[PDB]
Amino acid sequence: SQTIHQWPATLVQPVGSPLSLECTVEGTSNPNLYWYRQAAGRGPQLLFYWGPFGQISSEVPQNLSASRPQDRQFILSSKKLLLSDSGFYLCAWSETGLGMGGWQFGEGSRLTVLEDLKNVFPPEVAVFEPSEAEISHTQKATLVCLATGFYPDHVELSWWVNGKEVHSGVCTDPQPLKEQPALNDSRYALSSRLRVSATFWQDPRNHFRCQVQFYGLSENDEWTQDRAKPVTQIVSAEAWGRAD
Amino acid sequence: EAAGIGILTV
Amino acid sequence: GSHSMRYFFTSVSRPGRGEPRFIAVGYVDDTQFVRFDSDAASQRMEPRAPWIEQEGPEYWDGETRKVKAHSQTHRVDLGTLRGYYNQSEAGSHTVQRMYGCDVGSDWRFLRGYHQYAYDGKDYIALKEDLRSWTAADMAAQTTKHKWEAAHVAEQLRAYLEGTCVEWLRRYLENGKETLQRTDAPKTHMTHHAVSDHEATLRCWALSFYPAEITLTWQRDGEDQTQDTELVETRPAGDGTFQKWAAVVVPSGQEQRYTCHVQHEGLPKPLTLRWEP
Amino acid sequence: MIQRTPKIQVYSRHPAENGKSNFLNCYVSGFHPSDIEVDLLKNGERIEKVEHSDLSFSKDWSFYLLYYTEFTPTEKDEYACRVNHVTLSQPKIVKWDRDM
Amino acid sequence: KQEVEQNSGPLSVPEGAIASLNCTYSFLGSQSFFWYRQYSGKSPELIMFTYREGDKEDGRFTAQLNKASQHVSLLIRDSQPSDSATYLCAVNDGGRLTFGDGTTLTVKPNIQNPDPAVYQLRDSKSSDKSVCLFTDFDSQTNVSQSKDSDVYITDKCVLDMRSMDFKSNSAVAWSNKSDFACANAFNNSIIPEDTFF
Repeated sequence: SQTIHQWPATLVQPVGSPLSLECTVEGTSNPNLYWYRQAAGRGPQLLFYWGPFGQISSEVPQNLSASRPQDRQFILSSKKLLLSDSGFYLCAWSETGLGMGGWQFGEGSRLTVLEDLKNVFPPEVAVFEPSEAEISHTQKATLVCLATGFYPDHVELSWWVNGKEVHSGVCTDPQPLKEQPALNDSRYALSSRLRVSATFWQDPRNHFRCQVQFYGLSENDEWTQDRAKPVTQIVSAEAWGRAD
Repeated sequence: EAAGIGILTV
Repeated sequence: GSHSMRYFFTSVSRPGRGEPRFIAVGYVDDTQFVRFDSDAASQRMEPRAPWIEQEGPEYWDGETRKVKAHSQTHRVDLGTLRGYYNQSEAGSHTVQRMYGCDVGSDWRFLRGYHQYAYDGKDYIALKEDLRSWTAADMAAQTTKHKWEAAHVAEQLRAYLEGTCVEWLRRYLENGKETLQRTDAPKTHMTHHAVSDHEATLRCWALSFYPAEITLTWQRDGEDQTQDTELVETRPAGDGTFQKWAAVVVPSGQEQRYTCHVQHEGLPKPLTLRWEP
Repeated sequence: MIQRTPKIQVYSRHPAENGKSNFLNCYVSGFHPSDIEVDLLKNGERIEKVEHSDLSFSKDWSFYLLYYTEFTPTEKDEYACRVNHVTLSQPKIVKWDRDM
Repeated sequence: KQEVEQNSGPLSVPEGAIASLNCTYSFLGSQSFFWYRQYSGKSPELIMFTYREGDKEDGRFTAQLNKASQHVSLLIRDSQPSDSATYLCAVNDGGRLTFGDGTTLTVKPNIQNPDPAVYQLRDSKSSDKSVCLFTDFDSQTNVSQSKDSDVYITDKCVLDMRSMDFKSNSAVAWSNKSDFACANAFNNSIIPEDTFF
């Protein structure tokens, strides 16, 4: 059994900061290792291709370098990031040689490079309770979670019921909407729904929580605003079940 | 044109 | 006539120097058209015939990637084989691979091959059904099992019968002035006695292409009847080849011997006789 | 492991004519392993600036190489090919014969 | 991307139908071919590969290769909403993969029991903006963005409640302005179910 894993998964950094991405593989030896970069609406573009003993090809990226400190450890680095370095960085492996084994990607590393950190805001989260009219027309109750005012657009929303994450009856917008479509730096909003039966929503013992992982600044990033630094953090809101 | 498949380690 | 395309790969380990020496060459018939040498400065697959030079940069980049991948694969192999044969890190060892395809006069596929050797001996080879493997010993059996599980033969068959032949045809057309040319041998006979009795007649064949030729001596006729000293066909260095065949005949009675030169560039077999 | 002794041929690219530019060839084939030392000699001295073909091999895996240099033969100058290989107990010298 | 060409989409296919994805390549020495599926926010996942002419089936997926026309395709049988994703074609052009830009596919859910309705939801505490939910409409209904800068409308989203094989489309709108009423929030929808206490 082979596995490929990349870290960190999402990162928001200022222009001029260093980059370090890591990729590790297990269950195979002397693999071919690849770094690809993918821009929105396009397919992965190759940055580096290393065989077990060294680089075989690279599309000589302007501001990136790769290294392979161990057989199954692959690193992508930059000393000082440019705005143009934003992208979805993908590590892949193939079995030694020229064959059909592997060709699998890790989870990816989403990097957003920012010119001005003042634009960064985490989401405010609120849970909206089911419409009684809905509860009576059907025997279902739809809760809505709204995450607003966040920038950049990297959030992961999840629902939790009684301390456990749930997946059934949930649908989250795939992409967020701009709060001011005419502004390059507009903040974003995302909505999600969790639909359950009327009975389940009416039991007061049931606890509902919408949780939003936000990726923001690192603790040491330069900051000059009055407000608390908008670092990577989880913002959540809750509601309890209610009988009429 | 060299082989681009079928070349594996022993 | 028939044609072939063949690639030859050699990797030689170099204890205490780090990386092995790797040399790859590709041929169409008897014409070398590409090379890669790990010790050269370019680190690129390089052209060795004029007609391959017209391939664009995408082609060269791809060939360079693939040949470097073959190199690193052999380098892994050198380590694995040292283990399988319980060898030390002190000795130099050699891995060789050869593969390719033949096509007939109609340019349709005739056969394919893919063979591998270790230390100058057969290790594993694909049989002509392009599905079965012949393994030399227990080590090669382990390789055979791994390659059977990964359907290596199926992959090689798709390359040897498809890709290899399609590209061989392309090359034949692009380099027709080179590859489809037939240079008939320039021939002449030479004379050397031994002071008395018997003498030696040497039938020559020069500046010919392709390399395949047949120099035969007949006595009186019909039956080839004379133990001749023939040298290995050899390269001139200009893309053509050379060869001779010599017989020991009694002084006089020299007219009873006729040299028969057979070559593709000859509409009809040629016959030479000693003329002072 | 198999080691194989090289066959050696020494000849000119074109038919020799005194005072006419030509190429001196030393063709070594049928050997293994690939490491081999080949020198062309002029009157017993190593001819510097000698080139050779890209290493390749035959059906039985044995190697072959062509070493060559441009030269101009004369009536008196003696040419030869000197070869050493792990299969040889000492370097082997083959003299150039115009009609071989 | 000239080396590997694929139509961008979005291409719509009804649930249950066969989706056909096409790809052409220009690198003549390509010896293997690959299809990946990429969901929103995720890395691509390998669906399949082929190195020979003809068809190759793996469950609901069939890859096809025609080397003479440099055409690769992927057919997906019994298409499901969960097949909605961007499909990437890649060729191996020597030791590596070169990708096309992908074809985005949307598989429209078959809603068997539609009863479109717009409801007002509100956890009325510390939030100036109430929310309107347009739900249970069939998939032929498309939602458009608001023509008002203070009004926010999300695109339709399809959820699945494991029980009764019940699926439902929904869209959410909200605003913090006074005159905002749910009965006015949406536009080109289907009439039924606008309740009011």
